[PDB]
Amino acid sequence: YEPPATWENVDYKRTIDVSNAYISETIEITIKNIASEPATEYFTAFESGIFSKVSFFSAYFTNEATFLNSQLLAEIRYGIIQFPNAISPQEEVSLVIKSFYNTVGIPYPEHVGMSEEQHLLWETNRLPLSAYDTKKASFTLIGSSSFEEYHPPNDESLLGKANGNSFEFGPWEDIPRFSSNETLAIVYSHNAPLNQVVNLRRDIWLSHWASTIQFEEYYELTNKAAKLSKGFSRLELMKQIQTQNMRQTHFVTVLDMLLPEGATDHYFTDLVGLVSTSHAERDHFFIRPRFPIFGGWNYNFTVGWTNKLSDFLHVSSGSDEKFVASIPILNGPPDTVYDNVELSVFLPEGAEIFDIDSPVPFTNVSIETQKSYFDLNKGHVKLTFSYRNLISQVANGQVLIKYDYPKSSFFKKPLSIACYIFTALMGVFVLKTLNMNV
Amino acid sequence: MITPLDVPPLDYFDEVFTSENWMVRIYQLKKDDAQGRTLRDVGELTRSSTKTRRSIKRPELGLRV
Amino acid sequence: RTLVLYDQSTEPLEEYSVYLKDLEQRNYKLEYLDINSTSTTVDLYDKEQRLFDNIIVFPTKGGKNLARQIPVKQLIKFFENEGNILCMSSPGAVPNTIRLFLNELGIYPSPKGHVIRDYFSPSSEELVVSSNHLLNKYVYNARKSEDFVFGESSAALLENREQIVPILNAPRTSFTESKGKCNSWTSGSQGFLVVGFQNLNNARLVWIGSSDFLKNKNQDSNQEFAKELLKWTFNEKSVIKSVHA
Amino acid sequence: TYEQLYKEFHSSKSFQPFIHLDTQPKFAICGLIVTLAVLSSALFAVGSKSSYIKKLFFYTILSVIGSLFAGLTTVFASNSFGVYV
Ligand SMILES: CCCCC/C=C\C/C=C\CCCCCCCC(=O)O[C@H](COC(=O)CCCCCCCCCCCCCCC)COP(=O)([O-])OCC[N+](C)(C)C
Ligand SMILES: *[C@@H]1O[C@H](CO)[C@@H](O[C@@H]2O[C@H](CO)[C@@H](O)[C@H](O)[C@H]2NC(C)=O)[C@H](O)[C@H]1NC(C)=O
Ligand SMILES: *[C@@H]1O[C@H](CO)[C@@H](O[C@@H]2O[C@H](CO)[C@@H](O)[C@H](O)[C@H]2NC(C)=O)[C@H](O)[C@H]1NC(C)=O
Ligand SMILES: *[C@@H]1O[C@H](CO)[C@@H](O)[C@H](O)[C@H]1NC(C)=O
Repeated sequence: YEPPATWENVDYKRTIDVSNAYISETIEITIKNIASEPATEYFTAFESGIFSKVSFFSAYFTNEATFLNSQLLAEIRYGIIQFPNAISPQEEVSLVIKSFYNTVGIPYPEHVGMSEEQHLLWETNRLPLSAYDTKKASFTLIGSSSFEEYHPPNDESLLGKANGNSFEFGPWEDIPRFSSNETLAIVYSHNAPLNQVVNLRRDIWLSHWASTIQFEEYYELTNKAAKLSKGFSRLELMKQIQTQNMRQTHFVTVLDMLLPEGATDHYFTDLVGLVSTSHAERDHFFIRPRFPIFGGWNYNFTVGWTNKLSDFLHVSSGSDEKFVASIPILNGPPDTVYDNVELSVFLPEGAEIFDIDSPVPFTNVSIETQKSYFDLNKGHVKLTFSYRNLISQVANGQVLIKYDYPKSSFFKKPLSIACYIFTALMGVFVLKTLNMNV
Repeated sequence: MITPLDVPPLDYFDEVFTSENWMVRIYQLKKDDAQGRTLRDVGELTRSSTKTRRSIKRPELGLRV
Repeated sequence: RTLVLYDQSTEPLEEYSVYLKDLEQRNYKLEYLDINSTSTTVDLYDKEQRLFDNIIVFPTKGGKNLARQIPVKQLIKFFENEGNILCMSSPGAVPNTIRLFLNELGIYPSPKGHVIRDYFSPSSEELVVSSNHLLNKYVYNARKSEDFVFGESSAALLENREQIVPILNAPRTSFTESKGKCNSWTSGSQGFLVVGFQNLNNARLVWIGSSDFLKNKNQDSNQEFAKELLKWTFNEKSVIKSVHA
Repeated sequence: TYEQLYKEFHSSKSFQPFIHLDTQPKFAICGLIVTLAVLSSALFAVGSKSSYIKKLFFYTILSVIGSLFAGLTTVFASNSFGVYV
């Protein structure tokens, strides 16, 4: 399937940024309608693998400040951008498209030393892949210090030139549609750790009796940087430390968690006990694992803290029993990528959920119950969201939940404990009012 | 007192982890040679470069079976 | 895929054209290099990635060039990374790096100046050996009797390793004659003219102690033996696979 | 729907606790004393050698009071130890 060619591209400028552990792409597109029928839709081309690895996708006008309706569609795959007001059959449009993928270049030399610099190999299509023909194009690469090509082609036009921290490619002036044949393989220098959270289980517990919100996060972290040739030698690591080589190294020594303002009662444990190397500073929680995380190593751990409920939960204006909570979806290290997120919110026993919404599309949502420390009844209402490809500081939205919690349900918990105790007391009385003498 | 000439090298094991205060040390048994040479002779081969490697003479090996 | 190393001063590449063309016939791609008139060194590896599946070394008098091209360490690294090897070293054309690399494999060829002599031979001009001395049917066993021309050749001593595969040994009445006073290197069945070696990673090497075996002259007597010998050494003839244990 | 809920959340008053956490420890220490007193009295009534029709009445009323107190103090003490309900 191909979308009809209702548009033509005046100019195409693709800039790829490789500074972080994820690939960011901005396209400057100028389009004009070529048919007489007015069309409000534009289609974006993505390869199957890139489509699967897309995390974030948005677009807007080069002039306006608000975003249009840009939705992915579910073997080139397509995203659709919808226009608010239809266009003339022959008129100009200036779009700016932004995307963030969950992929990154693999280390070209897979095994390097403890102090050697790292290089990554990233493979992307070189000419613009689109379903609408383009009469002008350009490509740029930013974010790194050095760029080289792996097996370059003979044709001079299919080659690029260097600027300062930049790599511009050929300014071609006629490209047909679906011309994704030549594949470019670039090698760049990235000397930082590549953090990958394979699974996050984030649990938020809300309590009206204590007026607190408690956050418990379970991370399963890996490092996708170059593996260590010759194995780990604590002597070499100590000789690097005492040499005061604070250079940007590609192994994790300390993580910095950014928490909501006013957090208290921090803790940092793992599957084997409590880790003592953690230190809290305003809004920041610095954490040192038991061992440094070199390329290819795993580390599963748990962090937690507490906050005041009055910052996330507000009361409806129509009644004093309808509450609206706005809960952040991610609170983690600065530069990290997530592959599976399960976000659970626990509302008190007698709460009935009335409305739910997420700022970004989720893969699943569910509601159940779970018993806790004093839940003699059914237990806390557990609302679970499932998300797939999330990036640390581009998924900064907040989930909105509107629920109901009457005063009856508020007071019913001490009542349940009292009924349990009263039943035990009646049982004691019964046991002390009948004789078993012979 | 320990001197760097006291500890001979390991040719059959490889250090994979040493704790921060050196209390626990974990080694891994290396896999055997594809050619069938002893790990001791691979180690000697690595630790030795001599111009006059050896004389022409002949091996004292036994009968091929 | 295949890299052929030929020293022009010892024996020209043209002489061994017969079997090389047959490699093109079986879809092999090839690259040539002469060490007599080369300046830059061959690059076997490109960032932990070898660029040749096979390597063929033709008769050569060892010197600075061979050592520069393929040191013993690089040869062992290539062989350990599933690379196949074919070696040739005749009396008067035996290098030192090849001899050392074979000594690391448990194969000890005779040095320069030692030659095989057999008086009870049907040939007074050259060295000839019948198919009676074939030692492994999984490499080559002739359906009918034959004889192979070897000429001035050498022999090797072998160890008791699982990985060594003796292919063709010297005749029973043969012996090693040295120009000097050296004790005879070999004697009888304990000398071998064609030997093989299989890595534990299933790489393969074959060593032939004669420069005459693959020459275009002996095309009539050694064509098949050589053809399926080249088939064996390149993991093309007798490879096995196990499925669904 | 996201828009409307966002506007609501951003145009409402915050959450006001029923009883502040800082106060709950005192309330727990006081309710524990009251619970101990009442329950220990009803055990005296169980030991009493008086009629059955009146021992039942006194025990039931005293337990219906002590249990309310004990539940309230259980909530307060749990909240004060760091285990929020
Ligand atoms: C029969 C009467 C006996 C009288 C004596 C009673 C207690 C002994 C005195 C002091 C002990 C309190 C110190 C322990 C609390 C801190 C340790 C901790 O905090 O550990 C807790 C384990 O929770 C516990 O089990 C503590 C139980 C709380 C007991 C409070 C005592 C008042 C109620 C007494 C029982 C009344 C009977 C009612 C039956 C209907 C860590 O929980 P977590 O890691 O899952 O974090 C949870 C965080 N999320 C939820 C986000 C994952
Ligand atoms: C720590 O977390 C990692 C990451 O999820 C776990 O690694 C997975 O383990 C399962 C079972 O062994 C494998 O099937 C997966 O392939 C592993 N994934 C990766 C990316 O390695 C690991 O099991 C966890 N360890 C503990 C003790 O919980
Ligand atoms: C969304 O809800 C759950 C995610 O927890 C999944 O469906 C259930 O998955 C559990 C996990 O084993 C099963 O025991 C249940 O039988 C599944 N079905 C139900 C109805 O609970 C799944 O990811 C999603 N379910 C959908 C889309 O129906
Ligand atoms: C290299 O060139 C020829 C090539 O066959 C060879 O015979 C000769 O001995 C070598 N040296 C010189 C100087 O030609």
